[PDB]
Amino acid sequence: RQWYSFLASSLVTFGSGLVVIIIYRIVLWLCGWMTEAKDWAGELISGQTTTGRILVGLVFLLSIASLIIYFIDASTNSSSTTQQVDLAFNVFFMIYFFIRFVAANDKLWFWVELFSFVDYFTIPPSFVAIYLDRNWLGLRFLRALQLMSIPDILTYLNVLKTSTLIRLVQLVVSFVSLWLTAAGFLHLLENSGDPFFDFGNAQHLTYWECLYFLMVTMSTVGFGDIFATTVLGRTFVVIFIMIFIGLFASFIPEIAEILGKRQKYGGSYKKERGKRHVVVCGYITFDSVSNFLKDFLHKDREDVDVEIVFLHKGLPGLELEGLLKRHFTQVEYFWGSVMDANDLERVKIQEADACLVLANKYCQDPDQED
Amino acid sequence: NVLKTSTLIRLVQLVVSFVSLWLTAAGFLHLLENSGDPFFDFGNAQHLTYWECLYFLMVTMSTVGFGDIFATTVLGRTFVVIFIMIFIGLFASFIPEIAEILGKRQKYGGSYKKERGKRHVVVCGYITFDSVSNFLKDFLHKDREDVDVEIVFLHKGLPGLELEGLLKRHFTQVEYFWGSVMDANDLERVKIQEADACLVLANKYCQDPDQEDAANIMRVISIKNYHSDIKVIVQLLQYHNKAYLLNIPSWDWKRGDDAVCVAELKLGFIAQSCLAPGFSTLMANLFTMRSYKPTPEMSQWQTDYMRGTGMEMYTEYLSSAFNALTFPEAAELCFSKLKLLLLAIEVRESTLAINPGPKVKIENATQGFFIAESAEEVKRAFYYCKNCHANVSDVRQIKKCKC
Ligand SMILES: [Ca+2]
Ligand SMILES: [K+]
Ligand SMILES: [K+]
Ligand SMILES: [K+]
Ligand SMILES: [K+]
Ligand SMILES: [K+]
Ligand SMILES: [Mg+2]
Ligand SMILES: [Mg+2]
Repeated sequence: RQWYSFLASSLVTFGSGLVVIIIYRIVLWLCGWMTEAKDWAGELISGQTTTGRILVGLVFLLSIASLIIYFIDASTNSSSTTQQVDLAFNVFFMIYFFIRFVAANDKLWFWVELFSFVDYFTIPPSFVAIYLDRNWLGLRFLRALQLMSIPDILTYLNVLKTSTLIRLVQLVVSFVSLWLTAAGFLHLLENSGDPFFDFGNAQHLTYWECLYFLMVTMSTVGFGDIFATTVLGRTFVVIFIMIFIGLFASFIPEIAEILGKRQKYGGSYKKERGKRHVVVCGYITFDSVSNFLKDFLHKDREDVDVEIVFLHKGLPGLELEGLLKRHFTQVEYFWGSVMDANDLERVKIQEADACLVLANKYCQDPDQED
Repeated sequence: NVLKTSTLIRLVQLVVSFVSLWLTAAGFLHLLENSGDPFFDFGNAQHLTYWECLYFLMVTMSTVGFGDIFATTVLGRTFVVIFIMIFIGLFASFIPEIAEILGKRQKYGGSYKKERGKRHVVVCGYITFDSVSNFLKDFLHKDREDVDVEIVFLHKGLPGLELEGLLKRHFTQVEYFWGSVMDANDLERVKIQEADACLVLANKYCQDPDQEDAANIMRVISIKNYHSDIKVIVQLLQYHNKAYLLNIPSWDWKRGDDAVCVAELKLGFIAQSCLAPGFSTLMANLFTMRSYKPTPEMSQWQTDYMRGTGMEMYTEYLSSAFNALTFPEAAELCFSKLKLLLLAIEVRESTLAINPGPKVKIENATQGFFIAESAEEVKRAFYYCKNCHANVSDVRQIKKCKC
């Protein structure tokens, strides 16, 4: 029954501000403190002031609290605790919306920025909810998109130090925020039912069934234990298929690539209480190591407990990794180079018995090798 | 003539080919399933809508295959088999090529919107996370006096993620644009008609320094062809290439056009250590912004050295209290009272005099050159009171209330 009142509250608040901006632009086309305010608000939202650094943290955390209130409203079922706290958070988001409005260079491109729509589709409906005594579930899920600010927060802080960690956190949080958002959108359409059929054609899916069904479809598994049946939910599933198969099929391999590109022979040589060790470096390969070890560890030598510690800037090939495992009790291998003082400390070379520097006897040029 | 470029041609071909084949195949399945099969006297049939067929073809060509809808006539099933063999290839090749074309778009296009009374500096040439971070931490350093200068990077490339993070940390005072100083349209975008200066950074670690110098000389030629009177500061790797830009028709050191020749400077700092051992270190530390900051792990010789590294070169107007002192008296005053080391003065055309003898007086409004920990420390020499208002010499108390 009442849904159009909540929807109208977002459309009139969007449209009226857009009209005011167009009128103001045409008036000043035909016919200082504000720059200090712009740059102050800019330093706030950029996290350059301490008050900014906070405000940004509070906007993030309260957006998560608002999202969790939406999950509770979606897993359940104006005098209620949930409508009260989510209204309080909406008032806080409205203050932050004005701070971005001040900070922005162009008011028109600001009034069409993505988070301005998240605000239009949430603050006005949250006022209407208490006014009409009706906790409408509505577009509130869109707050999940505020998760997508995490790479900016972790960049306004110096914590996200490397290009691969930046790319990793961007991929994961982009995926999760879009998946949570699209699940809320399908949940709205299927539980609404279609307007062309007077909302009679509808399904009572939970949010969690929609979240599962979107994972099952974007992976292209498509069990069909759950499926959309409204014409809006089916046209949404068609649009979702054209977009999110591309996302899943590109994101999951790039996550697997970043998680695969990790040093497996990092860490440090733990010097045993009374044993000697020899560091070995330079040309380290299955051919050099096998010929070295079969002479060094040969049974015709007297029995002496010397550990061999290979140090090399590379991953072992599978043949060498097998050979290292056959000598596990007396041979150890570390990623690194004798050119770094940190790697020399790892191999514990202060208290090695000797260091052996092996040469590539079959290099293209012996002076570069020497 | 509207579809102007090869990628827009390919884009519109892919989209409309896909949509027309998908709409056509949906009509074909709708005919077969609602017809029913002729072998069974049309008794085996389904009353699908066209829209259910259009949906079912999308659900099958994407390989999702819910099976909420499926074909049941032998003709509709053999059509679905033929459709699967053809359209899986189309979907799996078209959707990535659409995503590629939509991805290959300039993200740092657009134009510098010149704020009403702020200055800006254009920066170009070798722009990378390594060059930009080292540049910005000296340019925006807190030991300099507070001035609102915007930095506008112009470069023919997309920022790496490290540089894009650095640009976002300086969002209030640093902006970046895709483009080259070789294009008059890009020079207009960066608004270089009303920039304060243009800085042309060099790749000091290029495979060949003459190709790098030739590129940077062409950039100055381009910048000054667009507007002669912009101050250009350029980094050069070789001294003999400096002759080429001295011969540009519109290059003028009297406007402050300036070629920072890395080889000229490097070897002259080294020559100075041949005359006064270690002076290369004294003088090189003096020309980058650093602030002292002890640590408990630091040995006492390192604390002395590091306290010295915290000082750099500054310029200020000497206060009226210095007028008609000899230079030695002004230097004694600055040191013994103000804790400031006065090296030199710009004598009124004008000429720079370093440690001049008793024969020169300080004029009115003389620029002096100082060594100090920060610009805000040197401002004591400008605020320095009449002797009546600065007898106490607890130097933090020197301030603009001199009268
Ligand atoms: Ca300093
Ligand atoms: K599949
Ligand atoms: K499937
Ligand atoms: K399936
Ligand atoms: K199925
Ligand atoms: K099924
Ligand atoms: Mg061991
Ligand atoms: Mg600006």
